[PDB]
Amino acid sequence: GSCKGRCFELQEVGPPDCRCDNLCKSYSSCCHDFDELCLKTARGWECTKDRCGEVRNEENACHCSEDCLSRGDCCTNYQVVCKGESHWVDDDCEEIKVPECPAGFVRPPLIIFSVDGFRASYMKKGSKVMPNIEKLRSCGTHAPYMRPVYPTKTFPNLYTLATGLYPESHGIVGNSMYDPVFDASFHLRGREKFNHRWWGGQPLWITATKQGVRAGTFFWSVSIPHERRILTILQWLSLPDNERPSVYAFYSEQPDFSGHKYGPFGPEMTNPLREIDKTVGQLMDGLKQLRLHRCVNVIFVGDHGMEDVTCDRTEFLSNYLTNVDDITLVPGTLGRIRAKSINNSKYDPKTIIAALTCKKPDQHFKPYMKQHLPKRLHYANNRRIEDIHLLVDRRWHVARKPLDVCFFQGDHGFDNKVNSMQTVFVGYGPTFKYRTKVPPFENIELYNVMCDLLGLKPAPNNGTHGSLNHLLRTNTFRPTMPDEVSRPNYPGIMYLQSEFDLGCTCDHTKGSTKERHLLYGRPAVLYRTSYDILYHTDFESGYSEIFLMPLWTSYTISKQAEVSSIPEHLTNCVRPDVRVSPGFSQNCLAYKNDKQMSYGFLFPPYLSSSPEAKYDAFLVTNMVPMYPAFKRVWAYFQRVLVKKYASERNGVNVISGPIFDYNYDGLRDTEDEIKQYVEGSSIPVPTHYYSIITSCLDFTQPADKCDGPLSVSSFILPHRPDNDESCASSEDESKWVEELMKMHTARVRDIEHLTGLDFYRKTSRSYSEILTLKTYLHTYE
Ligand SMILES: *[C@@H]1O[C@H](CO)[C@@H](O[C@@H]2O[C@H](CO)[C@@H](O[C@@H]3O[C@H](CO[C@H]4O[C@H](CO[C@H]5O[C@H](CO)[C@@H](O)[C@H](O)[C@@H]5O[C@H]5O[C@H](CO)[C@@H](O)[C@H](O)[C@@H]5O)[C@@H](O)[C@H](O[C@H]5O[C@H](CO)[C@@H](O)[C@H](O)[C@@H]5O[C@H]5O[C@H](CO)[C@@H](O)[C@H](O)[C@@H]5O)[C@@H]4O)[C@@H](O)[C@H](O[C@H]4O[C@H](CO)[C@@H](O)[C@H](O)[C@@H]4O)[C@@H]3O)[C@H](O)[C@H]2NC(C)=O)[C@H](O)[C@H]1NC(C)=O
Ligand SMILES: C[C@H](CCC(=O)NCCS(=O)(=O)O)[C@H]1CC[C@H]2[C@@H]3[C@@H](O)C[C@@H]4C[C@H](O)CC[C@]4(C)[C@H]3CC[C@]12C
Ligand SMILES: [Ca+2]
Ligand code: NA
Ligand code: NA
Ligand SMILES: [Zn+2]
Ligand SMILES: [Zn+2]
Repeated sequence: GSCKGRCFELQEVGPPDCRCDNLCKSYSSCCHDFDELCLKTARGWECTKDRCGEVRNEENACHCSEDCLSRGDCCTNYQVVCKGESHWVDDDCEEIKVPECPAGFVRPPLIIFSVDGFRASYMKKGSKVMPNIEKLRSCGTHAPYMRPVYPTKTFPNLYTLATGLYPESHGIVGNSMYDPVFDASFHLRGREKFNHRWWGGQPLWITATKQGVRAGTFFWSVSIPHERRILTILQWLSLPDNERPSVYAFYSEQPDFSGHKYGPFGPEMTNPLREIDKTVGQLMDGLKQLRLHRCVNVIFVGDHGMEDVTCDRTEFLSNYLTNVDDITLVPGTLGRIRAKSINNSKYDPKTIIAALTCKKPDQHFKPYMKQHLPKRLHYANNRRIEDIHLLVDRRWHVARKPLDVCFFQGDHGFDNKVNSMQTVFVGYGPTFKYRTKVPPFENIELYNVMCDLLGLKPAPNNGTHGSLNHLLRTNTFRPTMPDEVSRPNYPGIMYLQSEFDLGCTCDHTKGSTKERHLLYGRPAVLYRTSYDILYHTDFESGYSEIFLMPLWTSYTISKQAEVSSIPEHLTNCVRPDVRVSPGFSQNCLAYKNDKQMSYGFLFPPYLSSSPEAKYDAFLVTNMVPMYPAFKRVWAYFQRVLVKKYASERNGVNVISGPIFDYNYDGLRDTEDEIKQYVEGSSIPVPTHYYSIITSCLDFTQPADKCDGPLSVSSFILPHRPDNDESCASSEDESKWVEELMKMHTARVRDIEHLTGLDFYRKTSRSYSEILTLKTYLHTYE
């Protein structure tokens, strides 16, 4: 048939009839007259003086006739040129206290305006280059920058924005991927991306449709120019109440292309930024023309930043591996390695990793088995993520061999904490705040916000719902603190010293402990288990009788506190805990028989308040299994760094503990999932150790008497039997441990997922502020 009267229709027609929608050029299914009827270009996209009040001519791309406003198809500048109206950008900021929408609108619409490769620092260029974007920014709600997901590439980030999920969960783990179950590859170029099997989770357009909220088609065939896309959105916004969508999207491919060619700081970046701003200007003028400029919520959001990268900064795997033709490399600003052929039984990942580990002094990438990547990246739990991963230094590439390789000066893809990868967020409209700055946040949080903006219930996702309530004038969501599942026991003196046969040798009480050492209340255990609260002068812990060690150990170290040494006669001291059964305690004979495994302590003897109290630090209930290699890291943290942090931050409260994540899903392991124990024992081996280090944001107040907001940094250290990750680890600990720790920085939330614990349950702060605190990441950038 014809597309007459159905150009860019909001219902995709089945395989009997031809199509007239946004994507009919991509699946080459358009009616023969789609180009003629739906892609008119005559006289361009702007009204001029001589066209004002013209008789309508159906050949024109947009109209300047008296009927155009009623028909909803004026050029965006019609009112400005023909009716003496002002451009939206020339109007003062005026607070939008309530949505001002035409009658019949049931909710404020949401428009998502996405930009590809828009570096946070581009907003520096100001009104001189981007006057419309700068008005949105300063008038609405904005962050200094927004953290994308890893890898910092287009598709993983665009689908993360839409779903609230990590790539490991939504399935778009790269612009390129191989799936070994499908035995097929996915690429930006090609038809494979159109198959539904790749795309998991529930994107916003689906959440909307399932709950009765109609969505505009988010995507366009590339041959449809930007001006037509804006006019079509404006057209859809003029439909009747029963047909009009409530959510829309526009995606710009700029300024990515120019960034790749000229680099992020080229003079050539100005015009692409002007072009995007012009497009924003057309949307805002068009909205104003329709009287929807104080009705619609607009999000201006980037997918990632852009870095200086040239082909002369390329590492080649052929300089490291002898049999480089036996492997397949996903290359560039990250590396992923698998066997070239599945028939090759000789392929060995251990050999590959070893060959790629600390071989050149300036070496500009580092290899990892995926389960050993920093947990903050959340990049492992998907069969499309190859076992071998290369984290590449900012400014560099990795390639397989030299003949694989100047056509570019910019790239992206690196670690999402790198500054050049940070991107933009602006929220403008009745539901966002007025002239408000908010702290940097992660793009995984936006799905929840977009659902709140539309009155939708979010599908289960990786955001923390409530953590961005402070972006909004009005909230449909009020978060609730979860219910504790397991109540603690508080055991007294229940057992004799001589009743222990553990092979170990050595040469209000509640109220005082709790108020000094648990500043923010007891963590809640959100799963079914059996644990005991143990009180001591210097620290408090929740001891698990199932894992035979603390789930958490909590203590406070003032700026005045003194570092002592473990005296030589107590080096091998481990003491039984009379409150805890011998059958629910560790034993020292397990450690003697296990030739690879030693032990450490969660509360450090080095920071004990007296020689008397120090004895509690050696209790069997404060003991945890530690590889000798890891003890170098842990000893340096406890002996040197905790004190240094207390000094710099005016006291710190520390909560430390074990993490078990053998299946690398970022979630607390059950007993069944633990694959390693201290030899011949029931004592499970942690994959990581965490600490959460809290103090007062106002550091002139000490940590234990803080009136206002809190300040937190945390980490999740991998519990490794070597220090191969750290190329400088033969040197003194002062030259490498802290760099290791900063690489493994983490959010409190990451620790909560991995432990099934809920922190900060008793503070003077609102729960919404606390959720914000829990999503914070200290990046060291
Ligand atoms: C980040 O946030 C994520 C989302 O909350 C967390 O990921 C979730 O993790 C849980 C716990 O492991 C996991 O639960 C398992 O689910 C198994 C069933 O798997 C299939 O179905 C689910 C459910 O689909 C529906 O709901 C999801 C939200 O979860 C929604 O996005 C879907 O569109 C769909 O919606 C429809 O239903 C809901 C109601 O149920 C309606 O509300 C809605 O309107 C819709 O009608 C899917 O999510 C699964 O998807 C995975 O697999 C497909 C196919 O391969 C992939 O394409 C997809 O990307 C996704 O892959 C990821 O997860 C799997 C694990 O499922 C990984 O292996 C993979 O590598 C990816 O990471 C499937 O289609 C279920 O069998 C299993 O049950 C068993 O274990 C539990 C105990 O845990 C026991 O209770 C049971 O008795 C069983 O023995 C378990 O329940 C979710 O599947 C998973 N969801 C997603 C989207 O990943 C993630 O943990 C979190 N991360 C962190 C660090 O916090
Ligand atoms: C981003 C992607 C296309 C962008 C692009 O670079 N195109 C290349 C040039 S051209 O061919 O488009 O002209 C969009 C277009 C259609 C979308 C797909 C839809 O059709 C059908 C599916 C809808 C589901 O809710 C999600 C997955 C699903 C498969 C969509 C995934 C995202 C899809 C594939
Ligand atoms: Ca796990
Ligand atoms: Na040992
Ligand atoms: Na090393
Ligand atoms: Zn991009
Ligand atoms: Zn790009």
